[PDB]
Amino acid sequence: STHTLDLSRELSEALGQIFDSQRGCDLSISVNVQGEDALGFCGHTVILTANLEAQALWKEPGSNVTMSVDAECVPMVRDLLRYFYSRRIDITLSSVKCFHKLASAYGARQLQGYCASLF
Amino acid sequence: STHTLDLSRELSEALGQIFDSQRGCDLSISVNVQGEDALGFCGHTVILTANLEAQALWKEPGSNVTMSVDAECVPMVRDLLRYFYSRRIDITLSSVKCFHKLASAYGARQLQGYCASLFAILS
Ligand SMILES: [Zn+2]
Ligand SMILES: [Zn+2]
Ligand SMILES: [Zn+2]
Repeated sequence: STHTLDLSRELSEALGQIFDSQRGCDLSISVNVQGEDALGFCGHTVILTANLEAQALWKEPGSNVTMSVDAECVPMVRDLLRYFYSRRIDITLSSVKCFHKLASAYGARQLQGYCASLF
Repeated sequence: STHTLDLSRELSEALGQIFDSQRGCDLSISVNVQGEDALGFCGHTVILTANLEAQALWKEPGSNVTMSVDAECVPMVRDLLRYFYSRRIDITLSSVKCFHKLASAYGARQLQGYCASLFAILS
């Protein structure tokens, strides 16, 4: 009797693209690299607070957060933050070390255990 | 050699629960029945503007929108709005006509096509 229309497969890229746009943000994320603010991004608290992986970024709208990362892991930060939206992430043997360090530091427990397996 | 961690199966209910909570809204939706404001909901423009199905609700934060619906279709409005978040919707023979009317009037084109096809299957 019940029929379901299911277009939820579109959600991962719809949310990923919200991050990519950097429009309508309500959270500022500064990326500290050995004492200096090397990178910046903005976030959407409505999306981030719905995700247990992004608990380090659970703040009220209008807030500012500071992340600290090592120079070698800078090219992986954008991918980590997009993963908090899309809930999808591509990991290689050359990036596993950095994603394990980032996930441990920010308590993204699903990603942390996934990288640990690949070590 | 690439390995993909994919937890996107959680997205539908994570977004559905944002609508259910009615917290952190930036859009007011009034449902008008026969000239009177019968019921109300609040929305999240960050989620709605990312969805082509939710076109009729593409507004700037702080806006107020009014939806006119027939009295018989009032029990279906919550499910239509939740569908704009979750991208999942349950349709029965007793609800198909109301979802087809709502989808047509508000331009939810994927749902409109689905109701039209489902009706041919059920009857
Ligand atoms: Zn069937
Ligand atoms: Zn693998
Ligand atoms: Zn039809």
